[PDB]
Order: sequence, then structure tokens, then C-alpha cells
Amino acid sequence: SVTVRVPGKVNLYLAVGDRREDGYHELTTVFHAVSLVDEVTVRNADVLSLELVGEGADQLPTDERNLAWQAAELMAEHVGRAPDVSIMIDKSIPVAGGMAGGSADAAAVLVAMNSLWELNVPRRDLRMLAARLGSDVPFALHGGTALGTGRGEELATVLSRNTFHWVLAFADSGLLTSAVYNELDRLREVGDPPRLGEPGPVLAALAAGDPDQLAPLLGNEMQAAAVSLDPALARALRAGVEAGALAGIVSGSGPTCAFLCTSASSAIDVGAQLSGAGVCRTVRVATGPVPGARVVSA
Repeated sequence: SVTVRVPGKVNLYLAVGDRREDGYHELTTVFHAVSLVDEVTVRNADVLSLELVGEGADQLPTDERNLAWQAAELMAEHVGRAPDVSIMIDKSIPVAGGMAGGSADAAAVLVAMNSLWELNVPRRDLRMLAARLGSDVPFALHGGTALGTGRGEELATVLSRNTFHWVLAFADSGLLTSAVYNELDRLREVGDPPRLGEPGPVLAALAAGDPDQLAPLLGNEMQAAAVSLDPALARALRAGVEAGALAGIVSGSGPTCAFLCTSASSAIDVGAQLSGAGVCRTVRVATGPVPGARVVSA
């Protein structure tokens, strides 16, 4: 048996190019792995099987439409084998939480099998396979913090001097990325929504391990569109900052909010206040950067 621990991610910086055709938006983003994790345990078995436990687990498919299932099939095919493995996923990354939990699970399966089968292909081969499964899977392998400058680009590693402290808050329903992109386009047509600065100063603040320096640089060009669709996001973000967070942004298309705090102490205090206020379904504290998918039991 092999168990692999793997983190969810937050987007610290998300710049969205103007719409081209076929209506694609170029992105550059800073990914940040934090200590909300899934652990996936994999064992040799007679046939491929998949099972999940944890808060939202009930809802997820346990067949081919689950990325973790696809990962086991890809890994097996990569080495000419049948995916004769049982997969057990212990989820603490909130379901539909916008932290790429499904991608984290796929990354974890690649690692678990790599080790369980004593293949030990290089991590670079795993990330090659991860790119085939989905755009967030390679980061769940990489972990830490990384700059992603475009669709097919390799991740650039960003190392931090210090740990950062986060409050993550989740809504009871998601926001379709499609609908958020449409609104951002619309907002850019009728007006001039906030455009971010450059990625470099963000990496420099991360590298300095300095939350005061990083806080004003956090940003998401999709946030204005998400907030437009639900003005409540804007109140939640203000509530977190008023509770003491240095800054708050929505991560991704939303509605998940990430709050940067000064310390573990402040994060707990902010998280408890937000939790009490009931502006969100779920509140958790976390730290980053944390490592990507890795064996923790063998």
C-alpha cells in the first residue's frame, strides 16, 4: 500500500488577456499550494476501483469521469500494464471548492502508482503525463509556488524565504468559469475594469517571505466579473479584511476567497470571525507554500 499527500491550490495572481478567437483568453497566473490536502492510498487489486471519503465525497463519480480514475489508466498505459489498482481518496480539499481538488487527486495517483509499482519514472515524466490529464494537474505535482506564463508552458519554480498564512472561505454554490469569462468580456466592453500589475513584483514578495509586501500585489482580473455576478463576494472580502486579514481576493473564477494574514495567530482569529459571521459555507486556515504530491506512507 502507498499513500500520497497532495495540496489544493490558490491563484495569487491572475492576468487575463483580451478575448481573441476562437474566443480564447491568454493567461498568466501565479499558483500557490496550501495545506488543505487530499491523501490518496493505492493498493494492488484485481481490477481498477475508486472510492472517496470526506465531506463532499458522496457527490463525486467513482468511474472514468473522475480524473483520478483517468490518471490510473494513463499511468498504466504509459508502461504497458492494466490499471489493476484500488484507489482510496481521503478528501479534505473542499468539493467543488475551486482549489483543483480533482487535479490534486490525479497527480497523487500518478505518484502513488509510480511508487507502488516500483517504476520510479522521473518526476518530469509524471508532469508530462499530468499535462495530458488537465491544466491544473502539473501544478499539483509541482507544489510550492509557481509562475505559469501560458497554456503549454513549463511551470517556473518560486521558492519562499518564509511560510505564509491563509484563511480560505468557500461558498455553498460555485460560479461557472464560462459565465465569469462572459461577464469579464462584457465589463471590458462597457467600461475599464481593474488591470493587474506585472508578475515580477509578486514573485519578489513571495521570495522575500514578506506578507506585508505581498498583500497589495495579490490580484485576480476575474474578480471584478465574479463580484459583478454576485455582489455578496465583495462584502465577504471586506469582512475578512475588517476581521484583520492583510488582503483578500477571490481565487480563480470564484466564488472561493483567499485571505492573506500576518501569522498563524491572526489567521485563526480572522477565520473564527468569518466563520461566526456566517458569510460563507466553510472557513479553514492553511499555510503555504507546501510541497506537491508526495509519498507519505509506504
